[PDB]
Amino acid sequence: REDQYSYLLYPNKELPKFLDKNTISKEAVSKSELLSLLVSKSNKQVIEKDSIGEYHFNGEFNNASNLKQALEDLSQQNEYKDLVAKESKTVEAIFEDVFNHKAFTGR
Amino acid sequence: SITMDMVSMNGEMFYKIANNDAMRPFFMTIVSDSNHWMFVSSNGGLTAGRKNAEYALFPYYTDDKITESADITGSKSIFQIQYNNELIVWEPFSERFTNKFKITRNLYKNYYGNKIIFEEINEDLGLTYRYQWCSSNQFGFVRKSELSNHSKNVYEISLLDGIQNIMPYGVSSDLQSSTSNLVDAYKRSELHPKSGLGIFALSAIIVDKAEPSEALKANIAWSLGLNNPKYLVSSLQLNHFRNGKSISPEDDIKGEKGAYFLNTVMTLEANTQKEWMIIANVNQDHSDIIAITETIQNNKKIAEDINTDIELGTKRLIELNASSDALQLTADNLRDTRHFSNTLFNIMRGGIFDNNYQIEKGDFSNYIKKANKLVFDKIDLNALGEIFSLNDLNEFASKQKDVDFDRLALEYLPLKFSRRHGDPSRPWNKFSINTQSEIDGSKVLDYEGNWRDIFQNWEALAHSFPNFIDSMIHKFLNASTFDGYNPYRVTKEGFDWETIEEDDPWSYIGYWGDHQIIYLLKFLEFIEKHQPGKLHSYFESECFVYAAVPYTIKPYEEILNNPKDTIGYNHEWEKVINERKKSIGADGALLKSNDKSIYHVNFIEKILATVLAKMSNFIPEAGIWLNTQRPEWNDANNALVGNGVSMVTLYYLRRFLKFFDQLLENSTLENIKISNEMVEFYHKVRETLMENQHLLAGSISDTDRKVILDKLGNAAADYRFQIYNSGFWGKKRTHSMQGLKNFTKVSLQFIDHSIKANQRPDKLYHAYNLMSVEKNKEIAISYLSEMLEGQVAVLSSGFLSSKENLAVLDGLKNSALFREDQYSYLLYPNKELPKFLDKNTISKEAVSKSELLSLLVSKSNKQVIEKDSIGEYHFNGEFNNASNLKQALEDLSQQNEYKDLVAKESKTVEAIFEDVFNHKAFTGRSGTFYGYEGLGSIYWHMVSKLQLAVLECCLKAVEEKESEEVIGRLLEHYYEINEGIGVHKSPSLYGAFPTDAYSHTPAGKGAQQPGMTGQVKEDILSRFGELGIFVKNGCLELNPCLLRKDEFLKEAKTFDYVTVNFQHQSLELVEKSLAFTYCQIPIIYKIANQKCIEVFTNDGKSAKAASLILDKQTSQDVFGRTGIINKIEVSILESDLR
Amino acid sequence: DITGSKSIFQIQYNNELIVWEPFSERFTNKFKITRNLYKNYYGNKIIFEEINEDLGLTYRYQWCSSNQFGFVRKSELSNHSKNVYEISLLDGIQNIMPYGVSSDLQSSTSNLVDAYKRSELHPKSGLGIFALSAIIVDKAEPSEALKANIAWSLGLNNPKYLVSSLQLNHFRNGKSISPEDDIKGEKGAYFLNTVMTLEANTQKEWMIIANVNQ
Ligand SMILES: OC[C@H]1O[C@@H](O[C@@H]2[C@@H](O)[C@H](O[C@@H]3[C@@H](O)[C@H](O[C@@H]4[C@@H](O)[C@H](O[C@@H]5[C@@H](O)[C@H](O[C@@H]6[C@@H](O)[C@H](O)O[C@H](CO)[C@H]6O)O[C@H](CO)[C@H]5O)O[C@H](CO)[C@H]4O)O[C@H](CO)[C@H]3O)O[C@H](CO)[C@H]2O)[C@H](O)[C@@H](O)[C@@H]1O
Ligand SMILES: [Cl-]
Repeated sequence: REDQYSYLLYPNKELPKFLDKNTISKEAVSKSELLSLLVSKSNKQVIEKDSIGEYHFNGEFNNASNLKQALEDLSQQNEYKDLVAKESKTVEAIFEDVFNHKAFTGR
Repeated sequence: SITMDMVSMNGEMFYKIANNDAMRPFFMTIVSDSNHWMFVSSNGGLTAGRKNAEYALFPYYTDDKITESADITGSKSIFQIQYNNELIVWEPFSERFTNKFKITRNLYKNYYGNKIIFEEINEDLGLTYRYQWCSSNQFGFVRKSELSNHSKNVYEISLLDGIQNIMPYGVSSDLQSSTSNLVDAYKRSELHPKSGLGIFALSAIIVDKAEPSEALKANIAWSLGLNNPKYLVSSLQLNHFRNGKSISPEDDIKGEKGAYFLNTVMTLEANTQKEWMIIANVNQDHSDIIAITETIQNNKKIAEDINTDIELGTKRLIELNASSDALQLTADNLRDTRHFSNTLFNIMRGGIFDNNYQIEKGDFSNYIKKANKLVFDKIDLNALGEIFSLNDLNEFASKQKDVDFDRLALEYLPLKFSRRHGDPSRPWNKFSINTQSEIDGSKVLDYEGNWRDIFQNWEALAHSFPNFIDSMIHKFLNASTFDGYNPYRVTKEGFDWETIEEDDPWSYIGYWGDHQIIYLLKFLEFIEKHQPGKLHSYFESECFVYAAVPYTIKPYEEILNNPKDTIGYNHEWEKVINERKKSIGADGALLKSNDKSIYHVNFIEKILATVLAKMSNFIPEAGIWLNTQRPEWNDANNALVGNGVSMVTLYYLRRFLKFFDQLLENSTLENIKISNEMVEFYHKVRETLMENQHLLAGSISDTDRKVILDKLGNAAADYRFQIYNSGFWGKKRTHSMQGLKNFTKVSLQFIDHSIKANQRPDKLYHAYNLMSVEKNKEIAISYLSEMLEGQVAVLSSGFLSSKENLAVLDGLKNSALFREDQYSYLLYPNKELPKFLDKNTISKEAVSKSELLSLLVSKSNKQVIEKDSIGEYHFNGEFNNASNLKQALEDLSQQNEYKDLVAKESKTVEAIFEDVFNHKAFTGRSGTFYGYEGLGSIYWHMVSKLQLAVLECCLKAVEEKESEEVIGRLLEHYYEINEGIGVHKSPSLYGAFPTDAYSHTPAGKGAQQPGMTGQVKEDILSRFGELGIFVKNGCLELNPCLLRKDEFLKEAKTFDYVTVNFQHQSLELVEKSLAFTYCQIPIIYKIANQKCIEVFTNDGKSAKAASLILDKQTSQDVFGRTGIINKIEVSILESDLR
Repeated sequence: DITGSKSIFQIQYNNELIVWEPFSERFTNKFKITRNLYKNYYGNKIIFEEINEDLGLTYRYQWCSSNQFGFVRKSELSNHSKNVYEISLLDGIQNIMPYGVSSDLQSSTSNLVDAYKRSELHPKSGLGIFALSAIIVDKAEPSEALKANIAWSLGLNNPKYLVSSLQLNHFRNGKSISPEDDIKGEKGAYFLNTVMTLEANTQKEWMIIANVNQ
């Protein structure tokens, strides 16, 4: 670190700005029967479409456990039951692609 | 200097306090129709947010810290003004440039209480800066700014204006309170340059777990009205600007408190005004933010939409409040405004009905589902539409022939808008405004409240919605226990009771002694006035139940032995209730019998349950014994629990039993029907009183006192033991109505006798007494200070004559309860507490005549006693009470030198300790602090209870045609007590806006604790009394005898009201008239030469009569809110006005 | 601004009354000032200094520790001008805690605590006693507060005392104060007020001592 001519513990890095942390690609949504169904039915427990057509995970999620919890909540409805069991690993996988929590080492 | 005026600000009416900075800053709540909260000082310091403290826009701290934070938190404005060749810095509302300029500070709050304006006039520059806080359901908080140049000069101004110490989303109030510095390290404040929108978030939700914790919401701020501003998202550069320097734009700041500042340069021409606004919202996800950024860029009418949504807020507020008769127009706008705010605080705390008597099937059906799974499956609701009335539900219920459904239908109360009453000045109360659904933002029909708070609020509410009175009565009775008490909270679901903590020895439960009689009674009086004969129809109807609260009130001999250790938590009974709740629903918390999963009793049995409980604790000449591990109304005298005795409750029990006695006399029923188990209890109590009647010829001895209490208390103990252990069997027995009347008459004889033994020489009555058990054979009585609560109670009792009532009030006025500076009443005498150096001195004689203390002195031991350097003796400074002393004596006994002496002289040293501290006289913290209920403090709720009591005494004197001297002198008290409440006081004396209620005014400050005090319920009822709104024999009477001539308009005015059908409409009032609403029907009083009433109906007809009493049927058209009556005009004689 | 050291000087200059409040932000850029901070080599003493360049006055206070006596605040008001000033000073410490408040209660419920405060002056000594009317306790039983924090002073001739900050603002606005000996319901403070004539090239000294758990 130049200004103090000493050493950080690990690299400084740019963390994603607020509007850049939680965006699901258009392609990943339209190649998921579950997410597409939740979109067209206006269900916001897992996924939300903003007014410019970009897709986001529910703002209450801190990590995958909140996502799993939410998928359990959906499975106790008949409309979504078949699909939860079918596509849950997939939706968790998209969640991991967006947030990259496999790389988390701590605060 | 400090004046209050009605003023017009941008075409709306506000109260203006001029020079509000000459007042010590006072605390306010700004009300919303939606879920906004805002608690703000008159100096501009604030916390605000939506729903609760977990979604704070500005940090949630206590009111002192809020007031102290004005410089670093909230609104902040700095102007660099070019004047001659000089750069002049002006920072309105701050203390940064003390006496640099001649300034005037003004404060404004609107008639509805949902807008506040802060204004500073810089007299030297002829500039005025204003900002105003508004609420918007859609957009959040809106701060409207105006910079006005009323000089003849033209100024080049560089301004920096905004809000600071903005919370990021996702910080718990506990963490912000205790660890604000750590939170800073997770802050990231960003600007969206295309929009100018500020985003205030965390880099991660702060969590003790070692796992990812994404923060996917934010607080936001944005603005309109300024040309091409520079933005700050922090306060870092604030001081540079303050020192006349220019700032650099910021778009990404880490590790610092959020702020949102706009910087622009402008030329402010003479006699012109520049305007802008800042909008801030909480709890915003990515989609919420993008919608705002899009609206900023694309919606040319966004400012207009904000202003529209603000005005919709006011409109919805008016609809809520108007439905509970908030709207009045008299010559006195202060009283009008106070009635509006009184009503709002009442409905904010107790709730307001959704829509007249209308019910939605979806909500009703879910309610039944949660309540009783078996009723839900059995009862088919096809026959009701999606929306139906209370009368529809009643007609439906009568066809189902299921007493559980009858009960649940009748208890259903479609209340909304209620919330617990916490705030920074009541920080021990956790609040949450849960009025918009987490799902879709739609209305929520739900309520929860503490027993006495909510049933008090509902007494006032019921006046605007009378046909719900039955619902409220069933709710109250059915949530009462078999042993005659109740849980601490009621909810829509049912009720909650307090539980014990850990294995914590100082954690105990119980029952509050005042919760039953007076609050039930106000409802019974109400229904008997509006629907005579209706209570009679419940006498034999076994539709009532018993709340199963798992509290075990101990055997009588154990209570008598230690009346502070009287109620155990029954954990096994809790297991059974929890099982039943898994299996039935909320109805699992009701007592079963041996036959029936739910046990049903009639109204007579329920009245007996509560009355026998009280009579079983009756100590003749002393009152109702307090032995249930909770106090009554005054929590600050909680140490009276044990040996204290309530005359307060006895005065109300007199009123109650007098009412019940009249009720029975009017019955034609010959019999009653009660649980078999209750027969012995009932008979033993009745018999005890009957065979001791003869003692009432004189005073009752201490010996006889105990003979009576023993019989009464043993009888209750036997009953509860049986029910606790083998339950209700389910069989009932038939007894005589005549026996019940006899029980009531003799109970009244004892109560009356007791009241007559409780007058003081100064004509005040005792409130709370002390009892002690002497020689295992006697109960002795001693007395406490004059207490306002006792006077309120005896004046409400119905027992005294008008002359006697007056003598009480003359005494009260002449007593040490009267506080001169506020011309109102303390709860008990102010007194000098010993100064620090005078509290803990042991007499030289007591020391030298104690071998133990003398030995500890000469050996220089300081565990118990210490000698100062001037030879005076003191107890160890660590002692709080005798227990610390005993503990210390145990510590000394484990030494050989002191062992013999501890055993010998310990009772003696404990006795000297009691002589120094006089802890036998301790009643609670009331006598040992200087705010709230304590010394020199006016507790306004109790004053407003006095006012209502005195109003009732005035009506009695008028109705009984007492002399004009007696009536006049009672009115004198009425009007003076009313004035004391302080609606017409100057702001400097009141200490806030006099149109806003506060819980108390201490000796050395103005009004403290704004908003939701129970005071408001009382002042609503008093206002109705004053207006002459009386209901008797099912008939509405509009016939003022206490109303003053000067309330009538002196010029023409327009009354804007809301109909029962949500229509915003107008009536033109003329001089010599005024208007209010009752059951949301507009009522106009006009002065005329002859008495007359005119009822205008929706069919375009009107009907007149000389009589100011309406028939039953017309009255039920009023009470029923069917919209058949459009308005009512009452012609009043000048000579009947005061 | 509200807790700890606080000093306000009313200075007679010509026929005008000038208010100077060193270390505050109450009179921004009213005067050319220099603020200096000193800490000794051992790290057990700190000095706060403000030079008012316009008046040629310097005010210093220093925090020291004493095992016997508690905290010691040594004050020096130094006139390095060629002028002679009639000064009315108000100097002391504010938001003094009373003995017996837990740090958790003061942190979360500071407003409730105010209601139990009683601040007293011992007239013969000038010593301030800062206590509660009762130890604040959730139990329904008596709770005597038999200890106090204290403050006292040496070096000033016949001072008037405040035991609160109630009158602080009147003094700030150039008005004179009334002595206090018994204030209830308010944050404790200990202020000394005296009038003096500060000759050119002279220095006046005093100290305030405060201790806990007395
Ligand atoms: O500050 C310390 C000081 O405070 C004082 O309180 C002041 C407070 O009283 C004042 O409030 C005003 C309020 O009093 C006033 O009420 C009047 C009301 O008194 C009046 O009552 C009359 C009766 O007087 C009359 O009785 C007659 C009876 O006395 C005589 O013996 O026999 C007659 C028959 O033979 C009998 O008639 O009867 C008539 C009806 O027949 C009553 O009406 O009624 C008027 C209106 O009609 C009512 O106004 O109201 C004013 C506003 O309306 C209040 O302003 O406010 C002051 C602050 O501004 C307080 O200071 C205490 O009293 C002192 O003890 C304290 O030291
Ligand atoms: Cl709570």
